[PDB]
Amino acid sequence: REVLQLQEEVKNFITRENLEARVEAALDSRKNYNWAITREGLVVRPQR
Amino acid sequence: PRYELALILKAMQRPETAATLKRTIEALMDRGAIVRDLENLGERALPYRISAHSQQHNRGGYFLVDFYAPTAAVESMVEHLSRDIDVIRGNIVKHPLTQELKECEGIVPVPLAEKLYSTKKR
Amino acid sequence: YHEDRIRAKFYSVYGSGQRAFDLFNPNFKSTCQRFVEKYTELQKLGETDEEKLFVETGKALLAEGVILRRVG
Amino acid sequence: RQFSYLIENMARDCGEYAHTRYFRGGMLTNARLLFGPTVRLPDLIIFLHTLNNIFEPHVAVRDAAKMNIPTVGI
Amino acid sequence: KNVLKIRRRKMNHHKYRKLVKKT
Amino acid sequence: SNEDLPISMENPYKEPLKKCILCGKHVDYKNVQLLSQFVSPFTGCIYGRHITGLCGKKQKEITKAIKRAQIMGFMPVTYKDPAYLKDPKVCNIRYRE
Amino acid sequence: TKFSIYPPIPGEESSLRWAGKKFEEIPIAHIKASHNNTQIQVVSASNEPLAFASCGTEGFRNAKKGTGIAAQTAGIAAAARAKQKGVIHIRVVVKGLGPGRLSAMHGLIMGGLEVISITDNTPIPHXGCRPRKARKL
Amino acid sequence: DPPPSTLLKDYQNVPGIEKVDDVVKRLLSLEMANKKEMLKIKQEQFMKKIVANPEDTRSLEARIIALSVKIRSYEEHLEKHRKDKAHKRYLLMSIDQRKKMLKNLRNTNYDVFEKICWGLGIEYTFPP
Amino acid sequence: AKHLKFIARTVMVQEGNVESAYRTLNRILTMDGLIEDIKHRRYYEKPCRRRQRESYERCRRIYNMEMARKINFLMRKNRADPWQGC
RNA sequence: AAACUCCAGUUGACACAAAAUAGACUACGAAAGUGGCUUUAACAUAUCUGAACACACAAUAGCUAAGACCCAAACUGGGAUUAGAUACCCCACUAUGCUUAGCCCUAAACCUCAACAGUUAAAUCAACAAAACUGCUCGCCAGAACACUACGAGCCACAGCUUAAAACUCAAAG
Ligand code: FES
Ligand SMILES: [K+]
Ligand SMILES: [Mg+2]
Ligand SMILES: [Mg+2]
Ligand SMILES: [Mg+2]
Ligand SMILES: [Mg+2]
Ligand SMILES: [Mg+2]
Ligand SMILES: [Mg+2]
Ligand SMILES: [Mg+2]
Ligand SMILES: [Mg+2]
Ligand SMILES: [Mg+2]
Ligand SMILES: [Mg+2]
Ligand SMILES: [Mg+2]
Ligand SMILES: [Mg+2]
Ligand SMILES: [Mg+2]
Ligand SMILES: [Mg+2]
Ligand SMILES: [Mg+2]
Ligand SMILES: [Mg+2]
Ligand SMILES: [Mg+2]
Repeated sequence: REVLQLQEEVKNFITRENLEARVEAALDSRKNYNWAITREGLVVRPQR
Repeated sequence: PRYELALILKAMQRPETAATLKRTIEALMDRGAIVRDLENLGERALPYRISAHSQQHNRGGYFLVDFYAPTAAVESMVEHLSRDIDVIRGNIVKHPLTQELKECEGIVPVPLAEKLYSTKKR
Repeated sequence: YHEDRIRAKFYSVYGSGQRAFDLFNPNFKSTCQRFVEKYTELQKLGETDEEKLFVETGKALLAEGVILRRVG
Repeated sequence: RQFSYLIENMARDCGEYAHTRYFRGGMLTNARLLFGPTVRLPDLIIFLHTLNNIFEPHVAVRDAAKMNIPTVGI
Repeated sequence: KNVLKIRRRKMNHHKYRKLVKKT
Repeated sequence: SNEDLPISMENPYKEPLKKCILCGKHVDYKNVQLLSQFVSPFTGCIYGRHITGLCGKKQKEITKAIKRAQIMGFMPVTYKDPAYLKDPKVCNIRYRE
Repeated sequence: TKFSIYPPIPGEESSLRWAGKKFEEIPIAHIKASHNNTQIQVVSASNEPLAFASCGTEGFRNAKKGTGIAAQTAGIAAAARAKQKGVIHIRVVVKGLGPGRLSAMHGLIMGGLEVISITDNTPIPHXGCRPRKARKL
Repeated sequence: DPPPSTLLKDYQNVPGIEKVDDVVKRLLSLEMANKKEMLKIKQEQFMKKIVANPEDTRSLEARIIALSVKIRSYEEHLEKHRKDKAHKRYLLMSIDQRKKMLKNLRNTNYDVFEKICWGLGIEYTFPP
Repeated sequence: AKHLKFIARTVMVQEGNVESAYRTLNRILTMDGLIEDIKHRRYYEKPCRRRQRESYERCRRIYNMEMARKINFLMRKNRADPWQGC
């Protein structure tokens, strides 16, 4: 099952052919790893 | 194995930032790497003043690069980053998602230690 | 005892009701104890599962006029 | 101290004795000196509380076994 | 525990290291 | 014999073990907003497990992540980032009074 | 609004203005509270020396410099040389745990200067250089 | 030394891995693994080559093979780290513990003692 | 040096009350440990001596934290004698 | 007091040195020992005990050779104290502490409590300390001092380490 899941993801990996395209797309999006927590153990992601 | 390259580029325009990313990713493939993704964390202000290549930086762009590569390719890649002037700071760490977290049951209370001293009348 | 599992769940689902215990009175029956008698009596019928048997017990008390306010 | 009054009354009603106060050293082992040489010590001691106020055995439990007096205790 | 048995050995070693330096 | 005798059984009323706020969650060195919740607003000093309230296994993860983010250029050392000063307080420490 | 003990951040605009000036434009009073002396130096936001005073420059010598009287006397002399240049509000920056750590701050108030903030810049190394050996006195 | 293209011990057995992408076969090989995955394969070869029942690993024979693969690992680590005194003690103890295994094996089953000495290239030397 | 200035160990004065601010500042440094750390860093504390002090400070905390737990547990019996006279 | 006064303070640039908080945690390693970050390699044995005929390690100090040098610092010098002060206090600076390549192989190297297995009952138990015991094995000790010494032997050790006595003396030592 792990091999099958891996065989699907490999399609999305960057390659020398699509390297330039992926770079431009990355410069347009943003990934946010920031999130706080309360005393009740509840995640609070920022509204941005 | 699977690694993650925390890259801090210099505050540059889009044309120059794309040439550095491509220049940096082509170096990984030349060393036997298999790039997987390119995440952008956005341009922010550095927590402290960083000095690199005779330049005092106050801002930089944060980018992540998840990839697969052999163990011998890490040390050869750490040298390449040092030479690149556009890169303020770059470090490689083992990807945090390849470290399974053992399930936790809860906090176990610890009772006070007993029988530390003889039960004699001092 | 076997009925301690029942009491533990009642207190978790409902908890001690407005009715206050009277420990002086030897032949005193609390709301939870009343719930145990019905829960066990329905067990004699033949039901072999806790979830359904537990749910049916609460309904019987509500029919008898007992007040069962769940913690929720 | 909560039951000192109740016990002192019972002893008086049943024509018996009570000692609910601080037990001075030698009431039993050195009685003849405290009271007199012709004193008569108890033949039976009844402990309604075998502990003192510091959660330790009453000294009379040990002093009674020295004087060969049988004890009854709760 | 006292160090009276250590003080005897302390002077013995000191005088011996001082005698070797002299001879 | 008699049926009223007790039985050999485990405690039914026993309560589940308590958990830290971070139990079952992944601590990553890039989440500076979470890591700043366990440092002094004034000195940047890391708090202890008697202030954070975390367990031993998770207090070690926050520490290793803070020390890694500080030297990588993600988090400051001497002070807490002012941007995260208005975040929920989870630490049991009161300075002003 | 409420009051906060956290200073305004230059990146973020604030509503706290002292005599029509921002928190950043306020001059700074650097105090160096040592065990045997106490130096005071006032500067502007652009790092321009305005006034300098110390327990030694005021006449105190040897052990008499490590007291609160000489520190206060030095704070009054530094607040009288800076008040002639148009200084009213200052930001204090103490460095050291010497005797004249607080007494020097009083002399600044007794010279017509108002303290809006207090900053501690005491140098603590994270390890650093090995200090001198412990004394037997 | 197993080639780098060799698949991992776990993934070689699963069905359907014969026909997959080349990139997926390069991620499941020894090239993208650490040093401890190549040693799991070196041990597998010796068992099939030498031991009658590869599946049984608690037998005295397998323990010798498992330990002889560790000894070779320490010699490759000491050829680059000469001043690592810790791993130099694990080597000298592992060589002494294998000799104690070969002694008990030569005393019980001499037929297999010759097979292991030949397969692994070991020469039992009587102590002085 | 490389960090921003006037953001660390900085306290603002309320209504020109310098004393109350200084007490607050001196209380933040004390709770964080800087004050004591600065006093021990005046002279070099050798490892052997620093290991003797940490062990001393840790055994004192235990004792001081258990006695206080017993004082707050017995403070309930500080009331008047209910059986006055027996 | 001397010293310094091409000194001090603010700001900026700026390490072959040392590694706040976390740590009120008690983990790793045979011990020594190990508490900044990342990566690579990696932490013996499916019964135990077992080498003072061997092998491999072993804090600090120190020797040899070549480098580095912020700070600290034996030695030395100066100032002061003192009856004197070859010390305690102050200043300055050197070997040295660091790196690389070799040697040296010691410690209150002490948690002064050996390894494996097992027990909590009986006489629990001189005292103190960190409760009292069983089985098995190895190592070690037999009054004090002479003696961490002499001779002999071994060692990259040459004012050294290891092993280690005797004569005379005492009726105590502990
Ligand atoms: S309690 Fe489960 S992780 Fe802290
Ligand atoms: K010791
Ligand atoms: Mg003593
Ligand atoms: Mg002598
Ligand atoms: Mg052995
Ligand atoms: Mg030995
Ligand atoms: Mg050594
Ligand atoms: Mg050296
Ligand atoms: Mg110096
Ligand atoms: Mg002199
Ligand atoms: Mg030098
Ligand atoms: Mg040294
Ligand atoms: Mg030691
Ligand atoms: Mg010993
Ligand atoms: Mg042994
Ligand atoms: Mg003798
Ligand atoms: Mg010696
Ligand atoms: Mg000798
Ligand atoms: Mg000789």
